[PDB]
Amino acid sequence: VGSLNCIVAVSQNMGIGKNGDLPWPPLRNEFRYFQRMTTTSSVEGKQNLVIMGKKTWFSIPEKNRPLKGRINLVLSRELKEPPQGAHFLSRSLDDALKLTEQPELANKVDMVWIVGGSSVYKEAMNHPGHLKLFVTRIMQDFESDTFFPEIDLEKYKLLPEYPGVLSDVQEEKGIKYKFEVYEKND
Ligand SMILES: NC(=O)C1=CN([C@@H]2O[C@H](COP(=O)(O)OP(=O)(O)OC[C@H]3O[C@@H](n4cnc5c(N)ncnc54)[C@H](OP(=O)(O)O)[C@@H]3O)[C@@H](O)[C@H]2O)C=CC1
Ligand SMILES: CCc1nc(N)nc(N)c1C#C[C@H](C)c1cc(OC)cc(-c2ccncc2)c1
Ligand SMILES: [Ca+2]
Repeated sequence: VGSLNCIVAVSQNMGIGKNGDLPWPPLRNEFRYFQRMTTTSSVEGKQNLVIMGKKTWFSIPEKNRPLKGRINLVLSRELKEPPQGAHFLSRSLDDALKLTEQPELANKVDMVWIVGGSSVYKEAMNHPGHLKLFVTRIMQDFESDTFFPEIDLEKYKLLPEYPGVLSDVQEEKGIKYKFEVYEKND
């Protein structure tokens, strides 16, 4: 794996979660974006890998687990085998990326997507090499108990536009948001 992607939706006060759910009402098109970005593989015959923390896994409604059309990997130091329905388990991001090299996953994975939560994003954003952060800026405050680590502009650059990503402010259910893409190469 020579490139990692992170994807997150974040409120103005840097919130990403509240009581094991999202802080804001469901945003259908924001969800469809998440689905499109994480599911779309550029290699026929391969799937993308999604990597997520334990609480994130349990935040997904059981009926939608594992995330369809993607290989689901859960991070946990405490678990001894993957949660029911997950495909893989690793104790660290490093271990997760190494597992993609092993015989089972050899030539089955295209892109790697980190999909939360806070400590997974923190480790991923500091992983060496090319990294893209797809950040949906929800343009108002929501009461939260889980937050997105601040983006180090010494390492990351905000890309002014990006192919496949809408640039204008979006609105669903009275809530304005915009899609941002950040990138570091080293
Ligand atoms: N707005 C958004 O884009 C998204 C929102 N969310 C929301 O965020 C909340 C969940 O996120 P959060 O509370 O941060 O929890 P996490 O999903 O990160 O789960 C935390 C647990 O995951 C394991 N873990 C986390 N980081 C690592 C790591 N770097 N290496 C190994 N194991 C790790 C640990 O499990 P253990 O203790 O077993 O070792 C830890 O206790 C929910 O409310 C969810 O709905 C989640 C994703 C996206
Ligand atoms: C769009 C949400 C979202 N948007 C963006 N821009 N990045 C993300 N990382 C996520 C996210 C997320 C986590 C994995 C999540 C939390 C959740 O909390 C309820 C429900 C789902 C989910 C329910 C139903 N079907 C598929 C996924 C996913
Ligand atoms: Ca990439």
